[PDB]
Amino acid sequence: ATVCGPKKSTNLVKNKCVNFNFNGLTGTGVLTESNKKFLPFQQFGRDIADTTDAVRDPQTLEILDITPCSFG
Amino acid sequence: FRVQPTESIVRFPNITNLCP
Amino acid sequence: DIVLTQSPASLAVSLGQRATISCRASKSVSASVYSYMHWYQQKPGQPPKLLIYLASSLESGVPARFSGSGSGTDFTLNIHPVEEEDAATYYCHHSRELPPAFGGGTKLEIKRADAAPTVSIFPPSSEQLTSGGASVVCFLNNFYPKDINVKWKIDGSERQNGVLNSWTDQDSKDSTYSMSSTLTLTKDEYERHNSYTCEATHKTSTSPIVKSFNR
Amino acid sequence: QVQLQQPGAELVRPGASVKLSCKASGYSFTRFWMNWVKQRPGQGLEWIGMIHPSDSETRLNQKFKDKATLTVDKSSTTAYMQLSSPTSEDSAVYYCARKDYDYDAWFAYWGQGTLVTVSAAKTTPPSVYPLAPGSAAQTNSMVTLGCLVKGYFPEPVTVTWNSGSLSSGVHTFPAVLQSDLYTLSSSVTVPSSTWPSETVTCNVAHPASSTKVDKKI
Repeated sequence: ATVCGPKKSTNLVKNKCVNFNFNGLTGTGVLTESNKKFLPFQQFGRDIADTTDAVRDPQTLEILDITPCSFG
Repeated sequence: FRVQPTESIVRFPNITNLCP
Repeated sequence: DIVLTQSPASLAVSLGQRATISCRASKSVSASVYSYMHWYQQKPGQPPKLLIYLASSLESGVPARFSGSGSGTDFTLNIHPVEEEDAATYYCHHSRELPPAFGGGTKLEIKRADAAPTVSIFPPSSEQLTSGGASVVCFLNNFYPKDINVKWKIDGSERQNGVLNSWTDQDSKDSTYSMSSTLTLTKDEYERHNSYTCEATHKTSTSPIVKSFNR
Repeated sequence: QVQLQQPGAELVRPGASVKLSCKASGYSFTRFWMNWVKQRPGQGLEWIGMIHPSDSETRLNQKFKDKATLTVDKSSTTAYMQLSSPTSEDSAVYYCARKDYDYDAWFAYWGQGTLVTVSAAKTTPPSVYPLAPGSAAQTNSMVTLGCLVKGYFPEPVTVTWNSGSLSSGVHTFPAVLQSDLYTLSSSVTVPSSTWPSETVTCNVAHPASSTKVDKKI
């Protein structure tokens, strides 16, 4: 699922609650900076809740955290 | 209540080559 | 939040040497084996521009004479070789924590050999004399160092009051300084005098340059 | 091509309101953030706040909290910023800058800028007078003249020689505030083979007064 339409780029937008799809991984959260160190051989990570807690950009090499949006 | 996202970010890896 | 501190507040680097500017942060912005810092160049009458992003990569369009790197809270901005077009104020920035903060700024001065000023005095125009006033204007161009003394003499009498002096920044090409002096006087006081003497005091010239005219 | 545009300057009386327009072109206005920067001469840089055009959500500094106000118009893709009771301490230049995201966030583009001055002085048209020595005998191989402009409000004014025909020797000086008025002086140096056979004029443009004064020397 690496090629879909015009959406190949979609320049990143941080510090906002957004529904995101990274390399076929659906999800919605808040994008923030990440001080946690990951192995470059990996892809992403999850928490004990079986939900993705952080992501890695396929193009540029970076670590980003997924913060759950405010709910009630 | 739940906050609804107003924008969608979908980003895919770069294309080195394709499968014809 | 995060606060930035830059020292020194001003730096004077001659041609061929290396410029070093430090941006100090309150807490560590380093994350993911990366750090958040950006350097900006601003010129008078122009918006700032992007120099180097993430300290590890030179922005496209910027000359290669700018460089830098660092780790932790202390980052350095290296410049070499220095050129006459590099005179400007520099800024550092961190996007790590909201709200973002801006650096204090550092003024850069380009050292070079001294140059004698050009003193030319222009008598008041007759169009200004129609409205009942006159202003004696005297230009000083191409002088270094910026420190200089300007005095006025009316028929041999010095008056320090009513003198407006304004200095500019360093030129990106000629790299000198320019200034002017305005002597404000009324119409009744202009007819009572004849010679107006514009004098300047510079370190290099031993005798002050005297430029005056007769009414 | 991505280009940002802002008005030159705006005058406001203490207690009134201000409106600043930022025009966006060449990119999607609602996808990216819009930041405002306060430049006060001598005070360095100051950060105002950001706004997301989509949901009209704002992130504002606690220093400017309850004072500054942000809003956007999605029809014309134009962002606005309003200040509550601008005072003399609030006079400064304001930029609207795009914030581009690749890993870390930096400011890629900037606006032309808008000068804000809070004063009770009325708008006054400029007065341009020529400056010439009247004669010269073997003084130099160059001809240096001057242009005096005083009694104009507000600042700045665009001072060119022959409508920007002279690309060298142009020196503009900062204005000085005296008697609630601004006064500057301009200087130009041309070769001795031009001014005798060619007339150079001082073109002063004051967009705030919507007047253009052209004089000959």
